Amino acid sequence: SKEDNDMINKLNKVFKNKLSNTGNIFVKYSNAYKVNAALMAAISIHETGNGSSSLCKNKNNFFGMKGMSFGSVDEGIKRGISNLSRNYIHTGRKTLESIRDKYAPLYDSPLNKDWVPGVGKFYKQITGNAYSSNSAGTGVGSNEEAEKNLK
Repeated sequence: SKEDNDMINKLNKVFKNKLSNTGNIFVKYSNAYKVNAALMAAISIHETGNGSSSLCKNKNNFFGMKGMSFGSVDEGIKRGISNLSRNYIHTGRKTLESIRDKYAPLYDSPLNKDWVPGVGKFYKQITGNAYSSNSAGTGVGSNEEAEKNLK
């Protein structure tokens, strides 16, 4: 909780625009889904131009999840962390390279070569530290397992 409050403050220091003051949402769902809150925050910043994208503003889509929209900021951030936990980090995608290979494959789109550097830059801007894949988290297999962790 002192650990959580410090991570919440570090997130909210970097978050701008529609990401502002959402540090507590990132930390809440990163804990329940057993993943790195600063990594979740770094991917959101990259995908949204730090909460400035129309996709982020109009569709509460904080993770560049193509052609999706969400009913609230909470649920949009939550859905993005759930997807990254269940379908990436829990399946064993721990490195920025192995996450990118699935998340933003190199030749699908020219912006995709900016993903590993972009996410890396923001992760170091949040924590003071270069991202280590040992930090990724275990992730969880299901929303049901995440819900059990919240209780």
